[PDB]
Amino acid sequence: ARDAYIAKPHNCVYECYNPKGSYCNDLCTENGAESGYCQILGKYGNACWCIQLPDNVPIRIPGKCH
Repeated sequence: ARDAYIAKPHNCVYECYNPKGSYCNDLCTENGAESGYCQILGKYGNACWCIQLPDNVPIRIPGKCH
């Protein structure tokens, strides 16, 4: 596993509104992630960051979203 932005339906980033909370963290673990946090230094703005995410879960890629 590794750390990165969690992908969503479809191929979209998970924008976090509560950076000072466990918003992204909880959502991250929801996909089998160990942890997560709101990332501000994102090329696409605020993206949900996940720590120790399994290669089984999709990540934010340079593609078009739904």
